[PDB]
Amino acid sequence: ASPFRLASAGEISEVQGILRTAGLLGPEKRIAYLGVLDPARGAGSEAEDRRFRVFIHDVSGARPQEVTVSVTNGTVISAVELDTAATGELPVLEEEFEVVEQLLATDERWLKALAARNLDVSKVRVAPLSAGVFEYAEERGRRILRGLAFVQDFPEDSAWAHPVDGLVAYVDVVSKEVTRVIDTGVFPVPAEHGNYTDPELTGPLRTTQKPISITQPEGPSFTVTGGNHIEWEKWSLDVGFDVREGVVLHNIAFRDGDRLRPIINRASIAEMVVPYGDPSPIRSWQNYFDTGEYLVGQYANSLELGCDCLGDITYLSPVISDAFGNPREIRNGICMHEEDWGILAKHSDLWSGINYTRRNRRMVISFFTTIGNYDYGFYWYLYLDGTIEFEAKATGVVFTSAFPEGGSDNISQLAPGLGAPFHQHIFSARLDMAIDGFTNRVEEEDVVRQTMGPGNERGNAFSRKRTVLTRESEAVREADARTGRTWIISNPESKNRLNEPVGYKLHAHNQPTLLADPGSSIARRAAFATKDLWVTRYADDERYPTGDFVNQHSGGAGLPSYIAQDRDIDGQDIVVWHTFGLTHFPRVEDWPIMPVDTVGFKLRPEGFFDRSPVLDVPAN
Amino acid sequence: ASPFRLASAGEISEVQGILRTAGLLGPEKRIAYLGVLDPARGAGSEAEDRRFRVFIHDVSGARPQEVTVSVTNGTVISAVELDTAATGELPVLEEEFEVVEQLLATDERWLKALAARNLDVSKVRVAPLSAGVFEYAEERGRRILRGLAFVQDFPEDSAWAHPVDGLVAYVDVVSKEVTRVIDTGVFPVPAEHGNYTDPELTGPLRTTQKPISITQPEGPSFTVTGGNHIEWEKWSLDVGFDVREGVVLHNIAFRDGDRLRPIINRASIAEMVVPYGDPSPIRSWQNYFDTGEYLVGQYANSLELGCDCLGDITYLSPVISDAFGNPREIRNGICMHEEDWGILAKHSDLWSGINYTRRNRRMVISFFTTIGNYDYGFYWYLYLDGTIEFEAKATGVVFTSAFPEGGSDNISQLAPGLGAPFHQHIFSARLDMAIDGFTNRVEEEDVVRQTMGPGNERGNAFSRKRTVLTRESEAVREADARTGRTWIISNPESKNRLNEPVGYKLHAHNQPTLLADPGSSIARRAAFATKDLWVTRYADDERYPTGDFVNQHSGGAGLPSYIAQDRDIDGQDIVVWHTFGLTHFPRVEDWPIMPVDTVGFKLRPEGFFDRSPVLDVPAN
Ligand SMILES: [Cu+2]
Ligand SMILES: [Cu+2]
Ligand code: NA
Ligand code: NA
Ligand code: NA
Ligand code: NA
Repeated sequence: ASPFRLASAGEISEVQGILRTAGLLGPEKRIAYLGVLDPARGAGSEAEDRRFRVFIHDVSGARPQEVTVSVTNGTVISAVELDTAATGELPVLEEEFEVVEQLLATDERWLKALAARNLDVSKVRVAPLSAGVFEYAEERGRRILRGLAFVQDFPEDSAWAHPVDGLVAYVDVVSKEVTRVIDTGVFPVPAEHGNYTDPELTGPLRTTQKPISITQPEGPSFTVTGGNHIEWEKWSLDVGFDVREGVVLHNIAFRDGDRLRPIINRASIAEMVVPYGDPSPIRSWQNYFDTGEYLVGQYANSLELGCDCLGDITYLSPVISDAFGNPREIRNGICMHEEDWGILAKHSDLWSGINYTRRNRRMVISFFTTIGNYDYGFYWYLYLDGTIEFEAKATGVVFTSAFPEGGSDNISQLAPGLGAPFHQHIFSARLDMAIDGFTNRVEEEDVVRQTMGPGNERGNAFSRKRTVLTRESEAVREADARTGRTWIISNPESKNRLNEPVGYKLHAHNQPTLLADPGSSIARRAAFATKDLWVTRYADDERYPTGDFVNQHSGGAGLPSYIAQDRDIDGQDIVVWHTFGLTHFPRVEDWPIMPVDTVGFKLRPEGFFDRSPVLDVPAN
Repeated sequence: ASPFRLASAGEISEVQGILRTAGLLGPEKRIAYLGVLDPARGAGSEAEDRRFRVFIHDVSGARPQEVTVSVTNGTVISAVELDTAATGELPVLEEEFEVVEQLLATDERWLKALAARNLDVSKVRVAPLSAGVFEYAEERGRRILRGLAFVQDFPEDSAWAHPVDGLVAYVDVVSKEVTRVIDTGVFPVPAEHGNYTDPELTGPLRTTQKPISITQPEGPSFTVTGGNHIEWEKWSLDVGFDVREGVVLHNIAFRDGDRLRPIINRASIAEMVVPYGDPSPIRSWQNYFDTGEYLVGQYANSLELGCDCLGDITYLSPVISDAFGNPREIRNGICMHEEDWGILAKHSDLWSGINYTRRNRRMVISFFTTIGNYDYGFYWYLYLDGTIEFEAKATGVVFTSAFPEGGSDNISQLAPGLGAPFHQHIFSARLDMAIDGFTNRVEEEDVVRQTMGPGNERGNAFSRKRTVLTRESEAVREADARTGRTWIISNPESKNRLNEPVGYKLHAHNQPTLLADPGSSIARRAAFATKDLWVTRYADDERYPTGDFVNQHSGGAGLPSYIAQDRDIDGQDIVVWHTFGLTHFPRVEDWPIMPVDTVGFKLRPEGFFDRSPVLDVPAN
């Protein structure tokens, strides 16, 4: 009955039938995106209307369409034709990936390049990558993928160990034309294999690891109702899944005595960009928008019990649409479990004689996605003490190149002749805030140093200052780790028992933001990534920091255009957008498969409660 | 047989007997510090000599002594009389704590102050705190403690809820004289209790938490030999314990194929300072050097199975000396166990068809200490992939004051009339490095942004730069989070298979350093805390960043004086000193007992291995 329930296979089948009967899903059409729309603000009328947003591609060259459908009423609400040279191309289709390798295999220029290098075309894998927007005028309004080549010596070989540098091709995947083949010179193909299951590389496996058994004899402490509604240790939330964003958290709230207190209305990772820092023309165009261009949810892994998720695991299996509108289940795509998290609070008091220890735990909601060579885990954590944390886990195989003789300022050497270009992995968290309700404001908090003098005669004092962000034009903020800068989201109309506004504090990791020149194509298309924090006024259509159609969009969409409205954000319905990321200079230890590295952020209560919220935790 | 073995009760009894027979341990003497000395450099002659360093206090006013004893040979090696006005006072003795409250109870000025506030002297607890060095000329060369008062309504009451503000006393604990009683005015004593086990405050305890059972059916994967030698998943180390520093890690090494490769010779937390930022004269002198003044090891907790340490736990019970030289066991003072740590590496490859997942684990070595109101956990972690991490966990009860009517720039309000002064918790990690041996160097690594132009026509390139620190005068470094600054410790004489020097990278949390005015007493006495990173040339006598005798030392001892030697550190035996800490603006949620907050650092391999060191981890 909940409007936030996961899409069902029956809903997706009805969307398919509605589109087909309306004449919108002929044999030349493909669904590039399908997802449920959230309830609009003011859904307190119970008049549920389950609506789906659909992007429809046409493989014959006709204009694509954006369509909204009401499953409840069985009708098409709107259908608009898209001019993609203006507003951007649709996301990349899984079926277009294989088109690239097949088309290049019959192109005389590609074959000539492979022949010069003595490579068998049957052994050459092509990584099909998004194109971006650069100097090529013929690409405007066409769907282009660019291809980089890797050699697979045998069917189980890791092709990533054998990059074919000096060679790139561009392909129009609708007209099935190879537009350009660029060959800048022959590099030796690195010869060492990278097969991390080969006993010749691993050596004998360790026999020293003894089992760690994690069980819950009475079952888990959380409950799941309505398919996706979670209650756990005073937390309440709904777990959504969207094919673009992946796991989305709705209606995060905390039961404080008799009141269910809202904290976050919607939390998601709304974009993620992987820009490469190698100036070689073979790779200087290379930027992945994993969320906006590829859709991270559709590549979610099925997670294996005991390997991917350890303990007493509860799975969700979300349903998405395939390119023809058939429902497809991602079996065991979302893991949920609780974890012991060490000591929560401890004190041994000499005067009272009381010794007190309590243990902490966290609730984990996670999924994993695989896009080509990289694998990313997305982890949301809820803690007993009111802390909310997100963590991204990056692993997989690093993207490779030749290592030039004489070295490089922009590429690490991993093995003889084998390089790995420098790059970043940058995320945007979209936090539709609802601290005790929707009237919220953001303050920037800096530590303040004080000079020795009158009123500070011993020179020990220090303080802090808070600056309210009042309008969108002043709400684009940078980190300052040296001044301990944090941001507080508070509700000026809701006070704790000390008559102070209730709030939550955002703690960033203060990692570098986008490093590219501000005049670059990627800085224009990923402007969100150039600043640590943005605050906007909520609006239904302002969903992604990069806009709706990221693929081959010329730039400026999303956050820079939203904030030009300069709206009031002082005690209003607001959205916080936090940029955070990893700057990756690959190390030898990252090869041939990379150990996990992590980045994230957290929010902690700041006078939200009237005292510690975990006094009622039992001794265990 | 190992020279790094823990001190035994028999060794400490022999030290006592050697001191007593030499005439150094009469009835007026107290042992303020006793610890084993590490082997000097070049102990490859097997000629073991177990030596102990002892600080001896005299309760009659005679000069204290520093004494070195050889248990092996049963002799006093040296005994030097100390001039404490010059080189500092000895650490505070546990038995001096109770002297303060008892002496004030019979002082007419103290009694007059308590009478004006209608407080029963029998209910007034006095926190005995270290004195520092300020404007009081009569304190030079005397052992002073300062006392702040709290009301205990009944024997099990938390006195911290009832600070008596406006009142402080100074006490000479040797002559048993109250030197000064300062009363700046009557503040109301906050009346709400802070008893976190009182059902009236906790409410009914939760019944919702189901058990999490963590067991190891075949026992743990590590072995313990010689009392304190650990082998675990290719790691090898010795776990030491010192009454001043607490847990010390020796001889950290990694078994890479057939070679035992050293990484860190000695790792410890060599100082920790808690400076308060309230300019009130009642508290503006307040700075704890928990390690150097109080000795954190002697207040280590006995850790309870299932509450403090969960899982298959192996305990060490270190032995220390009491003030008379009797051995005292800290039962179950050190926990050791391994923990599952999520996904180690994962990739699902489309081209090869191979799906691969491996799990991570870490080895945990931890202890907890309690000094007055604060409790601190010290955690060392070793990971499968070669990462070494330290984490400090801060909990306990915050130090309180009155909350002034009309507010404060330097104090948080926690409850009606109850304040908590701003403060920091700053740690110094001393890392005696031995990356593949003792010829090491430190490089500072910054991200380098590049401008769009020739050779970077698309403006996407970025790079990094490394600066070698060649002499001590240039090796005092500051964090720069915005440029991704890290430090690499490498061995220029040991190369990986790519002919690059092997190294480890230090990743800091980039939290603010000491905030006090640089002209303050605390900035002079805790100069280490004003900078993020120091590198010195190893020397036997350069043990602590604050010097040997921190209590009431006028300033400048330790790191600022060491680095004035300006020694060569480019490919030499070096020591890295890393400052890191928490800046604490107390929140309502910290009251009446504080949930854990954490800070730390980590070191990750950087071309130390020839490829990932965890390829031989089995599928589990
Ligand atoms: Cu990477
Ligand atoms: Cu604190
Ligand atoms: Na355009
Ligand atoms: Na909002
Ligand atoms: Na002095
Ligand atoms: Na060293």
